[PDB]
Amino acid sequence: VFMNASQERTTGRQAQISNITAAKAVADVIRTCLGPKAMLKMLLDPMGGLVLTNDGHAILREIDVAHPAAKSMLELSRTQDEEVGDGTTTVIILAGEILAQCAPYLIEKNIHPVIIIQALKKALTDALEVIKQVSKPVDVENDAAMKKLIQASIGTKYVIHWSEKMCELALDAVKTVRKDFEIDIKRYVRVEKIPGGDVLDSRVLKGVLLNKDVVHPKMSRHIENPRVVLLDCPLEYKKGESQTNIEIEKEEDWNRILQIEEEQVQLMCEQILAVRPTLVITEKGVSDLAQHYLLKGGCSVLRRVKKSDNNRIARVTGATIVNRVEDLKESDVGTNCGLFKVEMIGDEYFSFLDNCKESGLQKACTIMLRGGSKDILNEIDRNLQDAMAVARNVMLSPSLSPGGGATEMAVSVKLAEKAKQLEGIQQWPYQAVADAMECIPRTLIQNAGGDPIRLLSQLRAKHAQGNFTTGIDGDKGKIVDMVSYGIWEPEVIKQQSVKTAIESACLLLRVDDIVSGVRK
Amino acid sequence: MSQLFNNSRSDTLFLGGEKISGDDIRNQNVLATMAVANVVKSSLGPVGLDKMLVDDIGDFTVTNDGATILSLLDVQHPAGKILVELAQQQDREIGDGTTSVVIIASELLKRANELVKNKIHPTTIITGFRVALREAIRFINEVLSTSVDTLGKETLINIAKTSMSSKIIGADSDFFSNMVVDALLAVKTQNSKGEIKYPVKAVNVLKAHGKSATESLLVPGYALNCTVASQAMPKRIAGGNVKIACLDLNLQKARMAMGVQINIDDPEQLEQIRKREAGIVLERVKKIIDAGAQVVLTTKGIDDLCLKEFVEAKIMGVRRCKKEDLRRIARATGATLVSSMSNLEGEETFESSYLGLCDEVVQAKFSDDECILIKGTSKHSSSSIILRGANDYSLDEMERSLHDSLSVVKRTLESGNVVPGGGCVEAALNIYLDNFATTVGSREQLAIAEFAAALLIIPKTLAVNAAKDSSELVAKLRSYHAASQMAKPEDVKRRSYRNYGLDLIRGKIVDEIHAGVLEPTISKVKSLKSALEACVAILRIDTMITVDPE
Amino acid sequence: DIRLVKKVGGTIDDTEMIDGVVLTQTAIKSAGGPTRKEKAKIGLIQFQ
Repeated sequence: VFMNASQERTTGRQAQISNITAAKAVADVIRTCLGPKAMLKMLLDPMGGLVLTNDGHAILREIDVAHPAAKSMLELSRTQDEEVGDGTTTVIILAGEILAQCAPYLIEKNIHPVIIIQALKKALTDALEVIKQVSKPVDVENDAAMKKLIQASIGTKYVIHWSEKMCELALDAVKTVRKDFEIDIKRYVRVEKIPGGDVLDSRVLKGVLLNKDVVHPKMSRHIENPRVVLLDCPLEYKKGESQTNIEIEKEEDWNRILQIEEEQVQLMCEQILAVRPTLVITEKGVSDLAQHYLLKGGCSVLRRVKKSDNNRIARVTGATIVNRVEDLKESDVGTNCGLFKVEMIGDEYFSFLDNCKESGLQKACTIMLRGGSKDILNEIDRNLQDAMAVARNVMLSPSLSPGGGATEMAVSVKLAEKAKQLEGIQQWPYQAVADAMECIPRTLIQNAGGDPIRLLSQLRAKHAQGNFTTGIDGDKGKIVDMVSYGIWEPEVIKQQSVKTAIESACLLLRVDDIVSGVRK
Repeated sequence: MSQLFNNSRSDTLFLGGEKISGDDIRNQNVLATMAVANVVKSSLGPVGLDKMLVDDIGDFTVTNDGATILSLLDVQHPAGKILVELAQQQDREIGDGTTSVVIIASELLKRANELVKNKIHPTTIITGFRVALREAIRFINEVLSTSVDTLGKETLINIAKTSMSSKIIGADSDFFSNMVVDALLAVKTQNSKGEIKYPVKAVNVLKAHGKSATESLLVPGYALNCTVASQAMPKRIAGGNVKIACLDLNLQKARMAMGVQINIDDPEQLEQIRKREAGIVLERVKKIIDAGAQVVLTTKGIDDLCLKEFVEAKIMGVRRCKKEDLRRIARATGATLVSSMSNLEGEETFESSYLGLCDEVVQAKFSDDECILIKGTSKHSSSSIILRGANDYSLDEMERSLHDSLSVVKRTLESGNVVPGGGCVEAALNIYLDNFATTVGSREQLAIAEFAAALLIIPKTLAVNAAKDSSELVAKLRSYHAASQMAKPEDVKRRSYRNYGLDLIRGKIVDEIHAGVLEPTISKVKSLKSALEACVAILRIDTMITVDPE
Repeated sequence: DIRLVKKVGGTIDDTEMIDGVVLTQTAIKSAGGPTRKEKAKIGLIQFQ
């Protein structure tokens, strides 16, 4: 034997065929996950939980697929999520069909892959210009226009029944995080969920929702104007970096050691009372001795807080995190807090911090959600992340692309016209791209129960004469225009679907041989 | 090709594995050579295709570089480790010709092994290779072409596109050509009293998957990958002359030296000693804030104790980063890297000369990753390249694709003489060695004639991966090069041929000057020398002895 | 007395004799010290 090698080596054309067949099976599972009528997929993790969703991102993430080429399709799920967050299912279905539809050849024609790759680069450039021409800009300051835009990703989810309520939650969440260009991030958006309740009763409340009850019974649970001060240091006695190792010669010295520990903590409490804060938040644990001197002055003590929540509290009340108690000043004390209350729920306590709402740092807010169970909460949270991500594209890119499969079909018509004018050796790889673009609107027909032969035939004919907004209706499975359909999708979602799918197909076409289990 | 194994002789006994002698060793050496050779044959040339390797944990690696492929293959054969370490030596020194040196050295072993059975002695075979190599280097100096009458950077742009071929960036090589040339010219420095040298890896490679590869932005300055310590710090610095502080001193609560044991007889001293532990660190950060430093770089993590003063002073904090990355930041901005803060006098102080200068310091978020973009450096210019792709596995290939392009351009500006690529030199060295050795002849003529045909494996392999006719292209390369070797340097015509050929895209013989494919003369030299030592070491081995492990 | 220092990489033709003592060990450079000193006196430290 030699090294680590051989076993069964797959060489020749069958190595590329195995890469096309394996990658095609990835899009066949979520093939029914596209469209408003899309079904659901239940996943079983080794940890013992349950994941039920129609989003191809969460489906392909938990599923363990062992194969050199098929794993490359799994990585494309996080490409659409992390960059945008909407269209993860469309990219996998498109990239899965491109590899099969754009390169069936080399089984028959024996065309070299790089020759096909050179045609895919020119097809990607022309596909972007077609999308830019069919995209009509929309005003970002219109509240009525943003509601119908958020419902685009909602129409394919289960929250479409609440879509009238859901657009109210997504619009106020993105507008609050938006800072004046207009760069926002979801790290400050809270995913915290409330088990049980009515979905209509769920609302976005400014501030941070804490799960911890007040420490002492005499702590006021109702405050008109709370004043919040953040402390990273614990209120307990700090032992120090080096051991003290006090040598006690006389019996009076040992009692002074325990007496200073009470006075040393008291010294840190007197410096806090200078700004007389109504609510004191400590990142680490707190001693039961320090809470008394804080209660006498009106301060409130809370349980230890994680570092993630300390950043959101500082944004709501405008407070500045102060580690050193001696350096605490009135300038870093948070103000303009609307209400402080605690409501009783059987699972855990909940503490509410309301903002007075009236440029500066971006405000933070939490999204309260009332579901029917624990798993329903995780499904709507994934629906909100997909719906709120749509509002981020229109603000940075005011351009608005056609939805409902009209973007992919509009490109397929333009590629077929330029395929005969190009001629050359690249005409076959260039024309084959139009066949892979029409598979996405074809999926909408298969899920609706219509005839894709007669509908797609009239769709291409009415696309040239009628308008570029003609598309497939999800519910009725008929031929309608996106102008009267009332729902549109941003261009960033369509651009990421075309670019990621084509750039990933060129990677699998360059594979020659496959060797497994070389070493670790 | 070895059957029946070997009969173990009882009169010959040695501890460990059996000893195999005779022609069986050279037959297994070529068998082990063709094993690693056939892997890089399909990956050579713009029409070539790379291979995939599984790491057994589910992760794979897709790269066209022959060095990484052979590095991931652990060869148990003793003579097989030579070709594996030959690829790691090729990209480390020259940085190009990694796939070619493996294929050339493989054909040298296949032809020489067939000559050993011809009864010619291996040292005579080695002598024939070394004498032919000495004259082959002299022919390389005759075909050198100095860049002249060229417009702008087109000389370096056309050469950089050659290394970009055969890799995923070959289709985008038109856009990536201007990014690589401008990257090594910004890091241009001076050393050896007037000699121009360039740093390796100085250009930062950031991986953010999204949009398209053609939209990758070239930052006019260095970029560092790190996350901000406190989210309350400003991510954008407005105004020019931004001061950057490069420091190796972390700000944290620290324990006193282990050789010290604190013993106190009074409880009253516990307040001042515990407070002074944090107060010693305050003396170092206080003088830095008063200097007006906007950005403070630190090699080690910083506790939240000292991050409070950075928020009030609007100073951006930094945590653990690569040590080699902070060196080029201070040199570009003018700052001086301080390993330990001290002055000649016994008193601590901070000088304004340790602060850098630039136009602005901004933190841009690419996908979910956040990185700092430092643009408009003062003392020395810098550059960075953010690679974008569909998945992280394509970005791993684009990194080695970009690193190989930097090594070719680096060797281009060191020697102005370049040679045409695309199988032009390998076809020219064949005919030059055919007329050679005809004067000496005798026994060494056969060993030298096989060395000329040994270099033909490179142009013939390129035509196989293109699914075209190889004999049609090889017959043309031998037609133009053969008749023009005797040309006299007047009446022109003649040598105007033989300088071009073997175009894999169109399958026709076209001029490489108008095509743009070129290769530095440094990549051609030292490639045959390293391939010769790999051939000489293996050919001289008559008997392989394996000892069983204890 | 003859000291033969081995360095990985390169070619056999690069082998040459040096007119002075070759230092196999390498400098620190962690503090950014000069790697080239012209007309300098080389010392020896046996302490720490």
